[PDB]
Amino acid sequence: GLFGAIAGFIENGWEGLIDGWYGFRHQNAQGEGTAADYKSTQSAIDQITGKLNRLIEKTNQQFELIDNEFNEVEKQIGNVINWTRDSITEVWSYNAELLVAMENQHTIDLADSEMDKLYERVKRQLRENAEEDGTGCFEIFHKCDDDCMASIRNNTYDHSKYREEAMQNR
Amino acid sequence: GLFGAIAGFIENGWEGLIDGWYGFRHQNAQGEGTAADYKSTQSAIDQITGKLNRLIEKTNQQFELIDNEFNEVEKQIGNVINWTRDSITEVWSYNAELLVAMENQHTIDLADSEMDKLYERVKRQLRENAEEDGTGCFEIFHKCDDDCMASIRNNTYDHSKYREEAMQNR
Amino acid sequence: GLFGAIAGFIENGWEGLIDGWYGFRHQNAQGEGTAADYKSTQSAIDQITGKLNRLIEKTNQQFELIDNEFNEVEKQIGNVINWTRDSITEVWSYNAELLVAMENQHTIDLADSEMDKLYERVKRQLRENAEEDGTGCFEIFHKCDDDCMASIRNNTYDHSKYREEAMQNR
Amino acid sequence: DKICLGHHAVSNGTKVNTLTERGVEVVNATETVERTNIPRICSKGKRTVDLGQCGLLGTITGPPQCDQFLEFSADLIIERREGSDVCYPGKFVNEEALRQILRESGGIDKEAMGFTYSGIRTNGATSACRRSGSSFYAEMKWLLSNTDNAAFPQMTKSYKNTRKSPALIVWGIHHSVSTAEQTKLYGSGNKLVTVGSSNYQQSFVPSPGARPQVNGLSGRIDFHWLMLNPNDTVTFSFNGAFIAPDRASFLRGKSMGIQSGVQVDANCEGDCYHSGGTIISNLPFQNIDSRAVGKCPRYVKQRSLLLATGMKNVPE
Amino acid sequence: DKICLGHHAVSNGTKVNTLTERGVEVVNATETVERTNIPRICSKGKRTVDLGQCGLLGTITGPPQCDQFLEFSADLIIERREGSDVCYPGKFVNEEALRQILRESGGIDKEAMGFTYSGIRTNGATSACRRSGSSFYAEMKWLLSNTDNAAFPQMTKSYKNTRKSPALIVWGIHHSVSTAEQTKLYGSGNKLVTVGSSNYQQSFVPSPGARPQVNGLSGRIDFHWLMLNPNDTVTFSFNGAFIAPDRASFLRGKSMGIQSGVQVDANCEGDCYHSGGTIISNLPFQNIDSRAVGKCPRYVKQRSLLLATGMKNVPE
Amino acid sequence: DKICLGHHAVSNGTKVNTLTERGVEVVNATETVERTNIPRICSKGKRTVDLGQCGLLGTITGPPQCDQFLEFSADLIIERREGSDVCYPGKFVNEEALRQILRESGGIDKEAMGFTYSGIRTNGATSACRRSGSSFYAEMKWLLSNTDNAAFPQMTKSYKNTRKSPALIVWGIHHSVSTAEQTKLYGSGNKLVTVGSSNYQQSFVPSPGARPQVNGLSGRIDFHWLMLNPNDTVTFSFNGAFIAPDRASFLRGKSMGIQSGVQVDANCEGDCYHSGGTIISNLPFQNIDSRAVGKCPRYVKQRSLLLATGMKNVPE
Ligand SMILES: CC(=O)N[C@@H]1[C@@H](O)[C@H](O[C@@H]2O[C@H](CO[C@]3(C(=O)O)C[C@H](O)[C@@H](NC(C)=O)[C@H]([C@H](O)[C@H](O)CO)O3)[C@H](O)[C@H](O)[C@H]2O)[C@@H](CO)O[C@H]1O
Ligand SMILES: CC(=O)N[C@@H]1[C@@H](O)[C@H](O[C@@H]2O[C@H](CO[C@]3(C(=O)O)C[C@H](O)[C@@H](NC(C)=O)[C@H]([C@H](O)[C@H](O)CO)O3)[C@H](O)[C@H](O)[C@H]2O)[C@@H](CO)O[C@H]1O
Ligand SMILES: CC(=O)N[C@@H]1[C@@H](O)[C@H](O[C@@H]2O[C@H](CO[C@]3(C(=O)O)C[C@H](O)[C@@H](NC(C)=O)[C@H]([C@H](O)[C@H](O)CO)O3)[C@H](O)[C@H](O)[C@H]2O)[C@@H](CO)O[C@H]1O
Ligand SMILES: *[C@@H]1O[C@H](CO)[C@@H](O[C@@H]2O[C@H](CO)[C@@H](O)[C@H](O)[C@H]2NC(C)=O)[C@H](O)[C@H]1NC(C)=O
Ligand SMILES: *[C@@H]1O[C@H](CO)[C@@H](O[C@@H]2O[C@H](CO)[C@@H](O)[C@H](O)[C@H]2NC(C)=O)[C@H](O)[C@H]1NC(C)=O
Ligand SMILES: *[C@@H]1O[C@H](CO)[C@@H](O[C@@H]2O[C@H](CO)[C@@H](O)[C@H](O)[C@H]2NC(C)=O)[C@H](O)[C@H]1NC(C)=O
Ligand SMILES: *[C@@H]1O[C@H](CO)[C@@H](O)[C@H](O)[C@H]1NC(C)=O
Ligand SMILES: *[C@@H]1O[C@H](CO)[C@@H](O)[C@H](O)[C@H]1NC(C)=O
Ligand SMILES: *[C@@H]1O[C@H](CO)[C@@H](O)[C@H](O)[C@H]1NC(C)=O
Ligand SMILES: *[C@@H]1O[C@H](CO)[C@@H](O)[C@H](O)[C@H]1NC(C)=O
Ligand SMILES: *[C@@H]1O[C@H](CO)[C@@H](O)[C@H](O)[C@H]1NC(C)=O
Ligand SMILES: *[C@@H]1O[C@H](CO)[C@@H](O)[C@H](O)[C@H]1NC(C)=O
Ligand SMILES: *[C@@H]1O[C@H](CO)[C@@H](O)[C@H](O)[C@H]1NC(C)=O
Ligand SMILES: *[C@@H]1O[C@H](CO)[C@@H](O)[C@H](O)[C@H]1NC(C)=O
Ligand SMILES: *[C@@H]1O[C@H](CO)[C@@H](O)[C@H](O)[C@H]1NC(C)=O
Repeated sequence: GLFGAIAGFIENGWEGLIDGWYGFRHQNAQGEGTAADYKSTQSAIDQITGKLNRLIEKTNQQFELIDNEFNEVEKQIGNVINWTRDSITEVWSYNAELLVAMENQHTIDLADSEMDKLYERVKRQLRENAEEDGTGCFEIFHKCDDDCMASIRNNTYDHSKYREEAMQNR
Repeated sequence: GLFGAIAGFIENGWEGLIDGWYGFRHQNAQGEGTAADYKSTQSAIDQITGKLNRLIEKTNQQFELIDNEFNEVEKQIGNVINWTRDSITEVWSYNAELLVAMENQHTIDLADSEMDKLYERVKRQLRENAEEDGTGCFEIFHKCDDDCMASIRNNTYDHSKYREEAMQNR
Repeated sequence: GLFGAIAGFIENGWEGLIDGWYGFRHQNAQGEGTAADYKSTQSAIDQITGKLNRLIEKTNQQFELIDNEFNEVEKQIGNVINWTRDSITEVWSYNAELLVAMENQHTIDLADSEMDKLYERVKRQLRENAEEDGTGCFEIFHKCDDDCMASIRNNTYDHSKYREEAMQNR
Repeated sequence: DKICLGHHAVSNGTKVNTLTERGVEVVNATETVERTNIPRICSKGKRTVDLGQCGLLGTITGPPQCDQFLEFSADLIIERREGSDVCYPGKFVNEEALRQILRESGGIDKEAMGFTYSGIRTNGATSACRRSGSSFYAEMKWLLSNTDNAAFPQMTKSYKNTRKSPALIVWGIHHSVSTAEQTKLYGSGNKLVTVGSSNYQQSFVPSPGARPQVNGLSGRIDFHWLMLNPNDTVTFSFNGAFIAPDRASFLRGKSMGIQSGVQVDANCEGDCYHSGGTIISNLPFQNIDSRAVGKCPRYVKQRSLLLATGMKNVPE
Repeated sequence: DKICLGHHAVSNGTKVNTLTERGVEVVNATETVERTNIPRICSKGKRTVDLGQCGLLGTITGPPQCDQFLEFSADLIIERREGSDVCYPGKFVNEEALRQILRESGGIDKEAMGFTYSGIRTNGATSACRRSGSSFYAEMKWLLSNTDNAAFPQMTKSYKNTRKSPALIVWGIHHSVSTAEQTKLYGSGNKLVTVGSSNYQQSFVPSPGARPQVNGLSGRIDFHWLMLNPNDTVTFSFNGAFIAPDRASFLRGKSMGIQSGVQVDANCEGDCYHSGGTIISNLPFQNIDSRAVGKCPRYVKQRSLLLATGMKNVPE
Repeated sequence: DKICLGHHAVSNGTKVNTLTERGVEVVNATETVERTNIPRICSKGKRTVDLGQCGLLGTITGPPQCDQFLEFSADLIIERREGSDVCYPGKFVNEEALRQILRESGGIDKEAMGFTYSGIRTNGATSACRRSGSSFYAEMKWLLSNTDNAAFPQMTKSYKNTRKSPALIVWGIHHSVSTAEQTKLYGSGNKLVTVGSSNYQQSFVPSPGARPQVNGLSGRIDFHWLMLNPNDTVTFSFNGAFIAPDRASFLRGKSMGIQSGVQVDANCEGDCYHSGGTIISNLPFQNIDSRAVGKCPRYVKQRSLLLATGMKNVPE
C-alpha cells in the first residue's frame, strides 16, 4: 500500500490477533503478551462499512418492457432496442469494474494508513525514551513491566517519569 | 483523513486563523502570537481550484428534440425513447454521485496531506534542537524570541547557531 | 504529490540516474558516487505496468450496423438512433477523461509514496548514527567508506558497530 | 525490553482486483454482482392478475378464455406463453404498443358505447369462439346485411368520450375466405370503412381471399385501435366488413406487466422480475438477465466482482 | 518555550458526502447540480422565429395563420401550444419526422414548381381558410373537374429538382364527406394517385365518408411528403382527389427548434432550453428538466451534490 | 560525510492531465485514444463476400449482377456504393430490416418452393434484366394472363416450411405504366393479392400510373417479404399483378456485415471496421469513426488522452 507499513516495514500479520484489526505484542521482564487497539480498529471498520452502505443499495427507478419474448417485435425497432441495451450493458460493466477496482485500492491504502497512524502515535508518546527498530518495533531502554505497557495502550504513558533513566541507558 | 493530522494528532482547527488555511501559533518569553503559512495554503487552494475549473464546464455537444410535448409521438417509438432517456439518466445520476464522493475523499485527504507536509518541514528544520510534543507542537529548549520564531516561518532558522545550547538543555 | 518528497522536500530529479527510477548518491572520504535502488524502482514499475495491462484491452462485445451510409433510413428512426449514439458518445468521452485524470493523480502520488518509503527505510536503518538534513540527505558522523555505503544500499548496515562513534561525534 | 506493532492476518484470504493488480489477497471481501435467482414470481402484497390462457389484448375484445378478465384490476400483470388474444383467427394492428399501454394500465373498466342499428343483423357468431355452442367476442358485435347478398347500407355512428380520461376504442375488419363469401355477408361492391378523431385519420378497405386454416378456419379479422381523448368524438363510416365495438375501455391507474413461465408466490416479495422469476437483492449489479424489469440492480456481463472489506492479507 | 502547528476552522461548515461517509462537515463547498431556471427564452444574438399561431408544418402549405412564415430564416425556432398546421381540417403523414427536419432546417426558401393544367379547375377554396372571404392553403392548389360530376382526366405531372440541395415536396389527398360528394368534385369511379422518386414508391386511393365536424367541417385532407434529391425527378399520376403543390421548399442551413410557453428575451443569453425557459449555468449537471435541449448540463435525479472546496471542519 | 536520496528526471518529459491540474509534466506517458486507421478491410482468416455490384437484397431475388451470389456463405459481408438490388426498377418494403437480417445471416441457401401453374403464362421478361437478351430475376417468376386482356383467374398457392429454421419468403407486385397496360397483362377489374402467416396478415392492391424512366423504364415492382416459421404454411391469393417466388431462402448461421469503399486485404487481421477501413488497436478508446462496428474501442470525441506511465518530471 501507499503508506508502506502493511506488507511494508512490518513483515507480516498476526493470525493470533483475533481480538481486532491492529494491536500490540510486548516483550519485557515478565514475558510476552498481546492485545488489540480498539480505536484504530474502529476507524478502519467504520470507514469500510461506510463504503458498503453507500454501495449496497438499489435504485427506486422502474423500467418496463420495450420488447417481447413470446412475440418478437418488428425487426428494425428490435435491432435498435438490442443495440441500445447492449450499449448500456457495456457502460455498466465498465462502471462496476472501475468502481470495485478503485474502491479496493483505497480500501487497502486506507487500512495501511491506519496502521501507520497507530505506529506514529506511539512513537510520539515515547519520545526520546525509545528507538525505532525498523520492523515495526520500539526497543525500550527503561523497564516497562506489564503495568507500564498497559499505560502505553491506554494513551497514559508519562514519558517524563522514565526520561532520565532511558536517556542514560542510550 | 489518510495522513492523520487534521482530525488526527492535531486536536482541532483554529477559528482565529482567518489569515490562511494553515499556520503557526507560538509561545515564548514575549507572549503568544499567531500567523499563516502562505506556501501550504496556496498549494491546497491551487489544487482545489484546479479541480473546479476542470469540473465547472459544460459540453459543446448539442442535442435536439426526438419527442413532442404538444403532440405525443406514436406509442411504441415513444416508449423506446423514454426507456432510453431514463437509462441515460440512471448513468449520469450514478456518475455525478461517484464523481463528487471520490473528489471529496481526495480533497479531504489532500488537505490533510498538506498539513502533514508543513509539520514535517518544520521538524526537519529544527533537527535535534526540538522535540515532538504529539499534539502538533514543538517544545523548544533554547530561547526563541519573536525574531527567532519569524526565522522558522520564513525557512531561515539556522539550527547550528542554537545547537550546543538546546542539546545541553535536554 | 501527496507524500511531499518528489517536487517536495527533495529539490529535483537526477538526469544522471539512467540506472533506475530511485537511487543513492553518496559523498565520503573517497569521493562522490551514485547507484539505483532496484526494489523501489520495481514496485513502482510493476504497479504502473499493472495499470496498463488492465486498461489496454478491448472488449469481446460485438456491435452491428443499425443505420445505413448508402441509403438513409427513415428520418424518425434515424434521429432516435443518432440521439442515442451521441448520448453514448457523451458518456464514454466523460468516462475516458475521468479515468485518465484519476489514474494520473494516483500514478503521481504512488511514485511520490515509493520515494518516501525508500527514504524512511534508510532513516530507520541508520538510527541515531545519522541526522535528517532536510533536502533528502543523511549527514553521517562516522566514516562511511565505499564499503560502508554499499552495506546501506544492500540493507546490511549494522548500526551497533558504529553507534558509539557517531553518538560521540554529535 | 520492547513493544511491537502489528495487524491481523488469516490463513484463508479472498483474492480481489485493484487499479494496479489482479488477484491481491485481502482479509475479507463481499460480492457486488447478484447471481441468486428465485424461480417464482414474488407477488406478496401486490394485486396480481395471471392471465394464463387469456391474451392481454383479448381482455379488450373478449374471446371466451378472457371472460373472467374483461374488467380486471392490478398492480402486477403476468402474460403466459399459452395465452391467446383471439378466438376467431386474426390479429391487432400496432399490437405491441397496445400491450405496453395495457401492461401499465392498472387494469381496465368497461363502458357501453351506445351504438344501435337498423336494416342489418348484429349477432354474428362462429365455431371458433365457444360458449355453449357458437358465440363471438364478448365486447364486439359482428355486423352483417339482414339477408344473403343484401346491400349493406352505408352507415354513420359516433361516440363522444364524456369521461375525464382517454377512451380505448377497438374495432375489427373481417376478411372473408373469398370474394363470393364477402358479398354473401355484406353485399357486392367495394366496401369502405373510415375513422376520424382529432389527431387520427385512417381508412380500411377489406381483402377477401384464402388464408391457411387456423382453428380449422381460413378467415381473418383485423383488429384496430385508437385512444379517444376526453370530450373528443369518433365516427365510423362503413359499407360493410366491419366488427363493431359494443364497449369502450378506460385505464384504471398504474401497474407493471411481465412475461414469465413460473409460479406466483405470495410468501415472497420482490420488485425485479424476469421470465425465470424474481431477483431479490440489495447488490448494485446482477448477472442473471439483461431484460429484467421493475426496480433492479444494473445488469453486467461479469459473473463476479469482489469488493474488499478488509486489509491486505500478509500471513507467516 | 514552544511552537504549535494548526489549521483553520469555522463555526458554520457545510456537510458533504464521500466514499466512506455521509455528511462529513467541511470548511467550504459548492453546488454541482443546477436548479435555477430563467422563465424566459433567452434569445440574445439569435435569429429567432416565434411561430405563435402558425404550426411548423403549416409553413410548408400556408394556411392563413402562417402567411408571414412562408419563407422564414432562423437559428432558433419556437413552437407554441396555440399553433395549428391546418386551416381546412386534416393532418400530415409522418408528421413528426417532418417537424424534426424543419426544426433544424435554418428556415425555408420557396420556389415555384411550374405545374400548369388543362381540362380542370385550379382555384378550389373553403370557409375554413379565411383571407377576405373564402380561400385555401397559399402554397397549394385544390384541383377539381371543370364542372359537376365531370370526368377528372388521368393526369401526369413531373418536376425536376435542378438545385444543389434536396427539395421538400408536399401534396394533399382530399377525402370528401360522402361517396356522392366525391363524384361531384372529381367524377365517379375509383380515383388513384401515385408517386415515384428514385428511392420512393407509394400509392394513394381516397376514402370518402363522415368525419366529425372540425371547424364546422367534416371533410379531411391528408398531407404527404418526400425529399427530392438534386437532379432527381418526381411524377404525379392522378384521377382526382388531389391537392397539388404550387411551390417546393428548400432548407436554408442550420437551426434548433424548441417547444415552450414562455416569453422571448433578447437581454438574456443561453444555449440550453426547455418548455419552462432557459438553463444558464456552467454546472456539469441539472435537475430541472430531463428533456431540455441545446447544449446543456447532464440531467440527474438528485436535487443537490455538494463538492468540497475546503478541508474538513474540526472546531473547538 | 553524507548520503542523499533522489529520483530520475529527463530533459524531455510528457505533459498530462490530472484531477487537480492541466498539463503536469511526467517522465513517460502513453496514448489511450486510437487515431491510426488502416485503409483496407482486414479479412485475414475470414470467409469474405464482397458484393461489389450486387445489392444485398438482390441476393434473394437474383438480378443478373447477383447471379454469382444466389447462395453465398460468409463470416463477413461487404456492401459497396456501386451495388444495386434491382434490375427492373423497384424497391423493397421494410428494406433496412431485411438488410440487417441478411448482414448477420452467415449467407443463404436456396430451396425450390414447388409452385406450379395452369391457365397463365410464367416466363415474363424485360430489357432491364440482361442475360443474353431479355431476362428476369433468377429467383422469381413474372406471372401473366395467357393472352392479352385475358382474365387472370383468382389463384390460391401454399408452401409449408418443412425445415427446422425460418424461411425467408419474397414476392413482388408489378405496377404497370398505365391503367390500360395493367389490363393487357392481367385483364381488367380490381386486382387483389393477400398474404397470411400465423403472425402475419396483409393485403396488396396494385397502382398503375406513370413513374419516371429508370433504366429507361417507367414501371415499378414492389418487393415484399416475411419470415415463415418451421411447419408454418403461407398462402397467396391473387387476381394478378403478382411476381411469384420460385425459391425460398434459409439463413446459414452467423456473420457480420459492413459498408465500405476500400480494398480487401487478407494479410491484415481486424475485428473493428468502418467505411474507411479497419481499426487495429488494443487501446480502450478511438477517435476515428463513431459508427465503427464489430468489436471496437469505444468512440470518444477527444483526439488524445495521455496516461502517465512515470513519476512527475522535476529537472534541474
Ligand atoms: C349452417 C349453414 O348454413 N351451413 C353449414 C356450413 O357452414 C358447414 O360448413 C362448415 O362451415 C364452418 C364455418 O361456419 C361458420 C363458423 O365460423 O363456424 C358459421 C358461422 O355462423 C358463420 N358466421 C357468420 C357471421 O357468417 C361463419 C362465417 O360465415 C365464416 O367464418 C366467414 O369466413 O362460418 C367451418 O368452415 C367448417 O369447417 C365447415 O365444415 C356445414 C358442415 O357443418 O354445414 C352447413 O349446414
Ligand atoms: C354555394 C353553394 O353552391 N352551396 C352552398 C352550400 O355549400 C352551403 O352549405 C354550407 O356548406 C359549407 C361548405 O362549403 C364549402 C366550404 O368548405 O366552405 C364551400 C367550398 O366552396 C367548397 N369547395 C370546394 C372546392 O368544393 C367546399 C367543399 O365542397 C367541401 O368542403 C368538401 O367537403 O365546401 C359548410 O359545410 C356549411 O356548414 C354549410 O352550411 C349553403 C349554406 O350557406 O349555401 C349554399 O348556397
Ligand atoms: C415486341 C412488342 O410487342 N412490342 C415492342 C415494344 O414494346 C417496343 O417498345 C419498347 O418497349 C420497351 C418495354 O419492353 C418490355 C421491357 O421491359 O423491355 C418488353 C417485355 O417483354 C415486357 N414484358 C412483359 C412481361 O410484359 C415489358 C413490360 O410489358 C413492361 O415493362 C411493363 O411496364 O416491356 C421499352 O419501354 C422501350 O423503351 C420501348 O421503345 C418497340 C420498340 O422496340 O417494339 C415493339 O415491337
Ligand atoms: C434481440 O436479442 C434477443 C436476445 O436478447 C434475441 O432473442 C433471442 O434469440 C435467440 C436466437 O435467435 C433465441 O435463442 C432466444 O430465444 C431469444 N431470446 C429472447 C430473450 O428473446 C432477438 O432475436 C434479438 N432481436 C432481433 C431483432 O434479432
Ligand atoms: C414518456 O414520458 C413522458 C414524460 O417524460 C410522458 O408524458 C407525460 O405524461 C404525463 C402523464 O401521462 C403527463 O402528466 C405529462 O403532461 C407528460 N409530460 C410530458 C413532458 O410530455 C409520456 O406519456 C411518456 N410516453 C409514453 C409513450 O407513455
Ligand atoms: C445522423 O447522423 C449522420 C452522421 O453521423 C448524418 O449523416 C451525415 O449527413 C451529413 C450532412 O447531411 C453528410 O455530409 C454525411 O455524408 C452523412 N454521414 C454519414 C456517415 O451518413 C445523418 O443525416 C443523420 N440522420 C438524420 C436522420 O438526420
Ligand atoms: C478457503 O480454503 C478452502 C480450502 O479447502 C478453499 O477450498 C476455499 O475456496 C477458500 N474459501 C475462501 C477463501 O473463502
Ligand atoms: C466477511 O464479509 C462477509 C460478506 O460476504 C460478511 O457476511 C461477514 O460477516 C464478514 N466476516 C468477518 C469475519 O468479518
Ligand atoms: C369537457 O366538456 C365539458 C362540458 O360538457 C366540461 O364541463 C369539461 O370541463 C370539459 N373537459 C375538458 C378536459 O375539456
Ligand atoms: C449556517 O448557520 C445557520 C444558523 O442559523 C443555518 O441556518 C444555515 O443553514 C447555515 N448555512 C451554511 C453552513 O451554509
Ligand atoms: C466558498 O465557496 C463558494 C461557492 O459556493 C464561493 O462563492 C465562495 O467564494 C467561497 N468562500 C470562501 C470564504 O472561500
Ligand atoms: C446535376 O446535373 C447537372 C447537369 O445539368 C450537372 O451539371 C450537375 O453536376 C449534377 N449534379 C449532381 C449532384 O448530380
Ligand atoms: C521532445 O522535444 C522536442 C524538441 O525538439 C519536441 O519537439 C518534442 O515534441 C518532444 N517530444 C516528447 C516529449 O515526446
Ligand atoms: C515510454 O512509454 C512508451 C509508450 O508510449 C513505451 O513504448 C516506451 O517503452 C517507454 N519508454 C521508456 C524509456 O520507459
Ligand atoms: C414439425 O412437424 C413435424 C411433423 O411432421 C415434427 O416431426 C417436428 O417435431 C415439428 N417441429 C416443430 C418445431 O414444430
